[PDB]
Amino acid sequence: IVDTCSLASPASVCRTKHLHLRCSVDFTRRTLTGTAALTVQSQEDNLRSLVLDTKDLTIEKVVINGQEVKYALGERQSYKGSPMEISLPIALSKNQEIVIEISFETSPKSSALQWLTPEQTSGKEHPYLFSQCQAIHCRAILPCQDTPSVKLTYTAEVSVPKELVALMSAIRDGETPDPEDPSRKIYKFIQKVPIPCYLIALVVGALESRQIGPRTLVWSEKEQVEKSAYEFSETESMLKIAEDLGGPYVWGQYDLLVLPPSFPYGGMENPCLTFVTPTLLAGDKSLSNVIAHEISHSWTGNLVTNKTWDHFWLNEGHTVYLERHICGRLFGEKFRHFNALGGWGELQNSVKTFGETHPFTKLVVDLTDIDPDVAYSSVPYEKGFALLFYLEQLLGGPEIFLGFLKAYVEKFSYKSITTDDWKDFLYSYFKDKVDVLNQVDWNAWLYSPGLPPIKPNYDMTLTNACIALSQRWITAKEDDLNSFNATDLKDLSSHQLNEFLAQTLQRAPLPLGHIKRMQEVYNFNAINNSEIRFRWLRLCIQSKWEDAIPLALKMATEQGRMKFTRPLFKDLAAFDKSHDQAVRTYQEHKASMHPVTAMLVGKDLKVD
Ligand SMILES: CN(CCCOc1ccc(Cc2ccccc2)cc1)CCC(=O)O
Ligand SMILES: [Cl-]
Ligand SMILES: [Cl-]
Ligand SMILES: [Yb+3]
Ligand SMILES: [Yb+3]
Ligand SMILES: [Yb+3]
Ligand SMILES: [Yb+3]
Ligand SMILES: [Yb+3]
Ligand SMILES: [Yb+3]
Ligand SMILES: [Yb+3]
Ligand SMILES: [Zn+2]
Repeated sequence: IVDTCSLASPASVCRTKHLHLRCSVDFTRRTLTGTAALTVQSQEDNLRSLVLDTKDLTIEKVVINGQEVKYALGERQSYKGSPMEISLPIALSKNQEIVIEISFETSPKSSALQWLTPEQTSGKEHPYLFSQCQAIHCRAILPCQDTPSVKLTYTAEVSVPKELVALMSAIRDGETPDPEDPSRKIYKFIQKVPIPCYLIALVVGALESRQIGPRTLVWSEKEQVEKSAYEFSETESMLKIAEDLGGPYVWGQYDLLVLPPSFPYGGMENPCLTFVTPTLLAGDKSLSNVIAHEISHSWTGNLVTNKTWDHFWLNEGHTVYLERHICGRLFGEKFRHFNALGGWGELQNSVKTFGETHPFTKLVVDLTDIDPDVAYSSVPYEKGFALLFYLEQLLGGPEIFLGFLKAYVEKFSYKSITTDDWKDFLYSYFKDKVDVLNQVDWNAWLYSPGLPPIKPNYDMTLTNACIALSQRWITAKEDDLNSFNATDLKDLSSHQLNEFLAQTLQRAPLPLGHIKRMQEVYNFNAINNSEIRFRWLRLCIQSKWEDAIPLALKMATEQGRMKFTRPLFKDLAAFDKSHDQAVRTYQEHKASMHPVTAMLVGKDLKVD
């Protein structure tokens, strides 16, 4: 069982039990400097060396037992970084624990971090920093066994300019002026539940909070606090349903942080402090399924964890499954099926983009020599969800399958597991239905590329109007355009508008006159909901509407969520009228983008 994304000693050799991080955030140099004190437990007799992951770190010294020890940094291995071998001064027996204190500093180019200037923030006065460690970027902040097969507690003390606030994936443990530098404050944190290191997170900036529930504050810059408090007001109700489905919430608080617009993802389930994109701020709570998803990771992902990234679908398929149950409890079972069916549509799109034989469309992936960020897609989410929804249907329905989910989280809490571990437990739980389980084509579901071998059954009540309208547009000829009118949308929710657009985008391009008519009668240009806007602008660009070029360039650059930015840049590059400007725009913005987004957009555009 091999973590092919890590160069560190594996969990079978030694295990980090605790990190004590003491660091200072230097905005003048764009570096984090400090010490990482790792409490390491040997798993072997006579252990005399170990290896940690690092990426673009400068190591000053390694101290054990109060003295400097020998270490060596190996050659860089591309996106994995450089292995750090530490020679232990005294051979360790099995189960012996020592503390290794590594003095280090990050590089400004750290792929875990984005350093924003004051002009890149809402308030325009102060800079801002945020991290994003998942999958294998923690090594670009501190030396570590950067593998989700190891779980550790942590404590931290972070020095920052005194006008700023630090927060971490941990419980706040006080603040004081920095005695070393009165222009600074030290913020302290403690995470007493063991976590994989991809869940370590840090933000520093001009942050304000507002309480929105009995265990929830929302944090943002001042300009976003009121909108965010309204947008995410369902959080407590979602936590209550999640706790009913998953068992106890063990993390103390569930806070939310609304990042600046360059955050590359919709959300990140950092324990105690979920991070979200401000593209969720639609004004009507309609994108709150992302919060339901990050809440659900407090069980599936953060308590039961994938042992290696090849098994990422265990984290995501189960979290999407729980997410859609939270949705269904709030808004009904027909809505759960609507979202499920939509997810199948997204899986169709992903499979068609990679190609039906591509290895990144397998459920269990093999990441040997693959940069995880190049493989990331909706496949583990939606092929994983589809497998669980198919099992739900085969095994007697949602109440029965929810019994398995709660038992699964209980069984594997605080552990890191593989697909075979999950499957073994599925068979144990459902021992009286083994014949039905043995009917599943496990090799195809888990290991074959392309769409799954069987499509679940979906209620189509809320989808039918979306399909009907889409088909009217696709099949319309010029003489039918006059028949469309704003009234066509009167009984469609924002969810259904989005699904109309997704169905139509699957057949794009449409004739340019059709798209012009759509704007004339439906005024989709006026919709600010990021999901609808994204799909509408893709439809416009793929249908060769030059007027949409500046709108798509603006959306691709004024926020940085990769879900939106990557396909908008790719569509702009494929449209001959926008190609040159798309490339100039990327090269203009390159240096001030998130490092991972910058990398991926470059690859997508074929621009170095
Ligand atoms: C922000 N976060 C994603 C960060 C990127 O994480 C990964 C995690 C795993 C991979 C490797 C992988 C990619 C595709 C299929 C299996 C495995 C690549 C990137 C998602 C948060 C969430 O799901 O709630
Ligand atoms: Cl490196
Ligand atoms: Cl036309
Ligand atoms: Yb020294
Ligand atoms: Yb305390
Ligand atoms: Yb200090
Ligand atoms: Yb077994
Ligand atoms: Yb078994
Ligand atoms: Yb006609
Ligand atoms: Yb520009
Ligand atoms: Zn997730």
